[PDB]
Amino acid sequence: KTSSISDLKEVPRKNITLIRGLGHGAFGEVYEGQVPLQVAVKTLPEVCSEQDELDFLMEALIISKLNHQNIVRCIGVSLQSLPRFILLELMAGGDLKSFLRETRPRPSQPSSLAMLDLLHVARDIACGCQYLEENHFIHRDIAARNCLLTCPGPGRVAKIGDFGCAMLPVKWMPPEAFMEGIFTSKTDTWSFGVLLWEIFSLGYMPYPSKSNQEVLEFVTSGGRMDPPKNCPGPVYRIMTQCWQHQPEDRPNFAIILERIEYCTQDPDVINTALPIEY
Repeated sequence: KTSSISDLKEVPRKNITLIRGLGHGAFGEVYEGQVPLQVAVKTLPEVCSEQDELDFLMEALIISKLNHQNIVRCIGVSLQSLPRFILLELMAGGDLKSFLRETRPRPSQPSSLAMLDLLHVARDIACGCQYLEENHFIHRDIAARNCLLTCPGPGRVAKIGDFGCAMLPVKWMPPEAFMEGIFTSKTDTWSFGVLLWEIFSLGYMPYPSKSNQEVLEFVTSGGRMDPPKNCPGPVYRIMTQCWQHQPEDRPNFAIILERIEYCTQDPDVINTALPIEY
């Protein structure tokens, strides 16, 4: 069951001010705004399908139903004025993939990021995924590009963001999703493993030098990514487990969370140095 419209907090359009843009979303743009409350503002184009009107509504109902610290909050909507708005928790840290690429250790900044930083992002997202799984939501697009950070700094929190064939994220998909269009919580588990690789590679594209079709054939045949540079064995082990061919053999997120937490306890894991790009 979805939220009802009455469940949505409609904010008076006058209380809402757009401060500046943040890019073009899938449908419409996204802005930084304020209602004093900082918000991200997703807009629906006034020129749109009756279908888009439905899609936009159903987005608000869905995200509004979710209540977890590691999932981006829906603060409210403004659907009674045009153009229509969905108001989201503002995430000043931006997306995880960009952050990892921007913040890679360099000779000038050898300690811009530690292994513990990566483990904490992994734990954050695993926690949100466990919440999705226990509440029977399937995300379908778990990937570093869809995780957001509260800030760049040391106390950053990572959260799962937007839930909106050549478009299919095949490099993040298990074979049953690939081949059969089957999606389950075990689907997201596989994707989470690719996310782990993204994280510990410090923001590389999965399956370096392979195209979508090349990855499809590689994975179907049992091929899997090698460990990222300097990746601790316990972390790589978690990856390979999420990439078991049969979904029944992949861990649920409860188990994944426990294994990540155990990794953070291991001094040998967290004291591992990250590679420095030359």
